[PDB]
Amino acid sequence: SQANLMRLKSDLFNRSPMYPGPTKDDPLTVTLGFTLQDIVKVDSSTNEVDLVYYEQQRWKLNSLMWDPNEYGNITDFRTSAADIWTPDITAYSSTRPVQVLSPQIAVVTHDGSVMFIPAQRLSFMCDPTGVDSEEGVTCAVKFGSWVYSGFEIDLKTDTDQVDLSSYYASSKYEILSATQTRQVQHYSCCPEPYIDVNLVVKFRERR
Amino acid sequence: SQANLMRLKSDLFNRSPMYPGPTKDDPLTVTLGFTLQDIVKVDSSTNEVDLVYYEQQRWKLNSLMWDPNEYGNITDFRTSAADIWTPDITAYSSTRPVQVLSPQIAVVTHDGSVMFIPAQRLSFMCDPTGVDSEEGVTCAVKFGSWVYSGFEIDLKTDTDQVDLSSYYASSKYEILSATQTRQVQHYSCCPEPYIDVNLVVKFRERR
Amino acid sequence: SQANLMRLKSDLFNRSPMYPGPTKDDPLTVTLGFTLQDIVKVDSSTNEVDLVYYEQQRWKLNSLMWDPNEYGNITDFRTSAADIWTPDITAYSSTRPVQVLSPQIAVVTHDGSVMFIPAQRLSFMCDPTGVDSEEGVTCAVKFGSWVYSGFEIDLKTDTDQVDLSSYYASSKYEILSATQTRQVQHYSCCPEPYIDVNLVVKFRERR
Amino acid sequence: SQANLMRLKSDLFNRSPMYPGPTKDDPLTVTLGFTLQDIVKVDSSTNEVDLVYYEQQRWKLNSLMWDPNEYGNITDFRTSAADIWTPDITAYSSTRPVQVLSPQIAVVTHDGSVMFIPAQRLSFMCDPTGVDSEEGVTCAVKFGSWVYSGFEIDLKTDTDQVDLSSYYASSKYEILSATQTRQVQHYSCCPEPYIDVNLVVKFRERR
Amino acid sequence: SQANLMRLKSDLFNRSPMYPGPTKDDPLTVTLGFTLQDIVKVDSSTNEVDLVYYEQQRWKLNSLMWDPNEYGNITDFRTSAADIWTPDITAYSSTRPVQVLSPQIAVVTHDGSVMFIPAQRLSFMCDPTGVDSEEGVTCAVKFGSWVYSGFEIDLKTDTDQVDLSSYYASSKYEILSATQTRQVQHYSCCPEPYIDVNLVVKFRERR
Amino acid sequence: GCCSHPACNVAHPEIC
Amino acid sequence: GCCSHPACNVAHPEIC
Amino acid sequence: GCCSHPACNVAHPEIC
Amino acid sequence: GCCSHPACNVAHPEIC
Amino acid sequence: GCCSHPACNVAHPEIC
Repeated sequence: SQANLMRLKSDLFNRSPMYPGPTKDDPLTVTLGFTLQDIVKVDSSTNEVDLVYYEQQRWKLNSLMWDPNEYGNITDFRTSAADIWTPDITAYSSTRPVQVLSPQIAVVTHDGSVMFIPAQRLSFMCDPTGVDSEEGVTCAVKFGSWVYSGFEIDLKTDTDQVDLSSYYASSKYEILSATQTRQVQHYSCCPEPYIDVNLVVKFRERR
Repeated sequence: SQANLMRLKSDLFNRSPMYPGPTKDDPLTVTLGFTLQDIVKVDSSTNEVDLVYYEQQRWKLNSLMWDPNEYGNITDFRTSAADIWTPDITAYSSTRPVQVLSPQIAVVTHDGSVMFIPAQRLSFMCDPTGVDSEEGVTCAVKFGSWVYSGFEIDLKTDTDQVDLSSYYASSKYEILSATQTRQVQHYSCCPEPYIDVNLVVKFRERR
Repeated sequence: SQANLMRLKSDLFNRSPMYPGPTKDDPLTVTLGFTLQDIVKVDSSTNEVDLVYYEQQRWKLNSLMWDPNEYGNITDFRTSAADIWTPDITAYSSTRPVQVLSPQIAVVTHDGSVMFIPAQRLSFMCDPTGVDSEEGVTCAVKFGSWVYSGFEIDLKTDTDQVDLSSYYASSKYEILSATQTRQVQHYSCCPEPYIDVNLVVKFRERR
Repeated sequence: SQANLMRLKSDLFNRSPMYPGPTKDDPLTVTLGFTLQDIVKVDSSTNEVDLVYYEQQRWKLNSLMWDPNEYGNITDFRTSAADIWTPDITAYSSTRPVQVLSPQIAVVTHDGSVMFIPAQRLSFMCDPTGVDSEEGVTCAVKFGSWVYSGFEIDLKTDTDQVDLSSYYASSKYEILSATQTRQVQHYSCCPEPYIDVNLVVKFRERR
Repeated sequence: SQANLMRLKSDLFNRSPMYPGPTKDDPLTVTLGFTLQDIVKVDSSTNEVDLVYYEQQRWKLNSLMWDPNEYGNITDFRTSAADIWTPDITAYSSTRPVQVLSPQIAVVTHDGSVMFIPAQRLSFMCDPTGVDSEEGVTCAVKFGSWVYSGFEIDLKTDTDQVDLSSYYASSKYEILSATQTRQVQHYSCCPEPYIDVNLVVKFRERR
Repeated sequence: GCCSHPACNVAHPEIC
Repeated sequence: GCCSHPACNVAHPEIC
Repeated sequence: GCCSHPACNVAHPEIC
Repeated sequence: GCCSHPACNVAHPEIC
Repeated sequence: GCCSHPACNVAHPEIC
């Protein structure tokens, strides 16, 4: 039982060299979504704004598949995120290193998919002038891979709406919109596409 | 002697691989309980408040047990928390990563049960507006597992009154109420429950 | 001659287990002592005071013994405190994790005793109202084991008074008294004693 | 087939002892480039300015040379920058440890050249009196190697025009000029040239 | 050849364990020379001041000598300071953990010398009330080793004047005196000396 | 409304 | 009382 | 241009 | 005093 | 003016 979970965790990670990242020949799709919970700080003296959110990532590796009855009918398991490869999905316009606010544990399932939603706090670039008006401001921050083009890592959203069903009521900022938009860019030089999800939120001071 | 202790610690940890966490085949019950020492700071400008507390946590594994009459009449021992599986209980509305203020050492008693009480400082989302009076504010934090549902980790509390017998006398706030109440919950979609201990504190400046 | 030290360190730290802590049957005397250097900061608005001090600790273990003429007449050596077990004597009322300000190197002598005096900065709970007078303010911090009672760790101290011979004679405060007093308490439920060291300092601003 | 990369990777990292840096019998040209993103904070209290930027690094080692027809016709890969040697290029007037704002992942390609562009937040020394003027103010910070001279590391720019194409539109600051100037310099005593890129910024508060 | 350097490094650090540190039947002497770069900030309400500086350290070990005509006529080489033993020279009156603002790479030459210039930012204890004048203030930091009596580690200053030929032009404090004097003291109880380099800085607000 | 909660968000990719 | 003292608590599961 | 997107900069040394 | 010096302190358990 | 430079210094013990 726990026998089988232990032996399966010992049937994917030692006996297999860790995965070397996706390539143009074996690309990888990474579906990404946001779950926003507060706008903790704003700083018009420097135009940092701090968000607290959940960043949900999901991808699929064949080096992680198994046969469920060959291991006690185990459909899925939880594991520390350090045990597995994870994509380098990061914020293009941060101003401080991200702080991690939660454990970093992932679920790997018998077909071989990880899902991993850690809680973070991000300082990024935004002009807040207008927070107190009745239009608010509009900030944006882009999120993409840092070394992989659209030919190695494809980015995806399962919705354009940022899950707000858990935004802190008594926050000091009301959210008017919360968008998460896959955007494909090309460059004059290069055939391969570069992907990102633009996370733009319009928001207001509490009135 | 301490040589007996050293052998017991070796037999448990050295040739038996570590617990891979609970499955619903073999679920786990984890009891919580806070011991609040101080409300250190409110920030009326960001809507965060900082608590120093103790998180007592208990659980029980058939793998951490042994027969004392084979290890020199040893009832129990103390060990670094890094040497054992520890549950992933987490504040869902934290704002800055939690700071540990104590050693992380657990007591394993011979029936496989475990207790473990780190000291922590936590920053979470809370409106302090109205902490310039008497009736006071209340705000709350839900603690719960990050990847485990009620079919895996059954959360629980013994008492539902936060222990206040060691709160700081001269603290710049003082507490009126302080409860730790378990909450179960389901989602329209999904059969498994989702548990969380809700910690809620009514407090106000000293007079 | 110089190889004997290199061999001795290998005999005690590779070919021998690390000490597992004291038990009731084989308890351990730990000696605490303080040397205060500055009262650095005093936050009127959160009731935190910041001290910078040396913290001496000393204990003695039979597993750390050796016969000096089997090792080239060596009587003691300096090693990183990582190579050895240390006690869990911690501040019961800190508000931030302590910061280390010096190397953590210990001196082990051949009879099995260890000395260890890191430089630290503490932040703990204390109401400072009344410091701008000539009566000043107390703070107390109790230091005790986090996990062991007095039947397993006996906290003594060689002196009730904290060395001020190196306090910053030009600080924004200076000290009217500075005590480190061992205290035993019992609990109605329970036979074992619980020792802390109460560290108490009255001080006022420089007038 | 993904084992072809898993295999090639191990063939330069695990197999051979890593490269002990540029000798002067085998020197190394390192090319530097900046993508300035934002002048985030300015401090007249203390004369510290904070930049956020991308530092481009490029160099060529025979040690990482390989041919594609032994490794599945593969021509380049990404690895953790921890897995390889990296130049010690450093800001000479920094006032804080820089902070990394991105993964640190390099692309090495089969002629043995590697590219490495991590995102960074720098604090360095600058008198900003006059940023309200439209002469603005001007800061400069010089980047060079820390232990290697002109005969071991030659330092180049592909151009002396800092990339502003990703400079934050709504920044609290205008960029009037931003250049990266290769400068060489000899000394009294000594044959060696000592090279450094001078990053010079004219900026002002936004009109 | 690039490979003689590798073999030499390999034969020295996969030679045997590190130098277990200076003893008394094998003492060693250590030279320090500060080169000061910026008084960056003062704090009048805590009596802290931060300066950034280079700290120069030099010593000699027989465990590290080699014959050049055995290693491709290699006189010297650069290595990460993690690869060798370094002395525990520390400031005795620091206020916060020191930040390092450069790489930590030593140059070890064939007769065994180590030279080592890390860049550091340090906060220490200092009474600045009086820098808005023409005389300014003196502040003092004693540097010595933390566990080695002046017996086993003899300190020593090449020149008694700290280098200011790199101090910041537009710093908000100009520096007037800046000495590097070597102080020895004995104690009533005990034979051995205790050495420390006392760096004393005279400075004023710039006018 | 699950995806707002991490333990179920990872349990139910189909929904989230 | 005892349950507010960290060492006393982990030592007494039956009380705390 | 492409030399300010980080994943395009590292993939094109001939440009950036 | 000796025992306010970290290096003397560690070397003299009889005094400090 | 070589001893003012971190890399000229560490390579020239005799001057610095």
